[PDB]
Amino acid sequence: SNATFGMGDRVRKKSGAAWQGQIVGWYCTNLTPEGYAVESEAHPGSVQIYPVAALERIN
Amino acid sequence: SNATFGMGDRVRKKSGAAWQGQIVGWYCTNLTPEGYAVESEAHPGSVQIYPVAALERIN
Amino acid sequence: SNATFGMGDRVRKKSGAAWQGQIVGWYCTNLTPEGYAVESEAHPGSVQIYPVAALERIN
Amino acid sequence: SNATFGMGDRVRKKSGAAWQGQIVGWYCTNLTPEGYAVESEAHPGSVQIYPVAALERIN
Repeated sequence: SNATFGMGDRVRKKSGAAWQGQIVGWYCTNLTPEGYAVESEAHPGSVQIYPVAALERIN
Repeated sequence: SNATFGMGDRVRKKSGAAWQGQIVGWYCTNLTPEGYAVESEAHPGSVQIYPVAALERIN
Repeated sequence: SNATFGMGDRVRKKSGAAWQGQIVGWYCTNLTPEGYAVESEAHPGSVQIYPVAALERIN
Repeated sequence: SNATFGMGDRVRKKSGAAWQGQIVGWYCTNLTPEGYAVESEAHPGSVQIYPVAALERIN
């Protein structure tokens, strides 16, 4: 839809705790109306979820 | 698609650590080809992710 | 030590995503020099970790 | 005590989702009577918690 990222985009956390890897899903709550699941590129199979504002796309 | 759950289904963990609330998203990795994000009904705003085999739908 | 909480204290998240239950552990990193593990009182066996500034003790 | 790992040990997940880095804390619940917090060596500041049986020490 108006989604910021798509499946397979490479993203990282902008600040604080680090995370980097591919978009592998999405979620939506009232607190986080646009959220993404990101599989680490360093730790295959490990997925963490974050609000869109915490993430930025990289090449 | 062939998805087991849809947005808004009420689910719980079958076993081990407990979790219960609404489906709020999805994710797919090689290790977890069908996964869901679940917002707790007890702890609004807190979301955890699980493979489909760990979850069951409730009324 | 100078720890803010002890094992068994009942705590909750102050803001944002909710969580409530007993202190069940601790952790320390450069980003989070004083952190706690909290077992949900609603979802037995489910544990989440947070920095001390995110938590407050309740009766 | 009878703890398997100490602060600063380098550990990894044995199987499934990967994780690797230093022990930075501990937790204890009925479901997980001996658990550890592990800071990723790849993603500084990101910590995940696991039961002792899921982890093994490495050099």
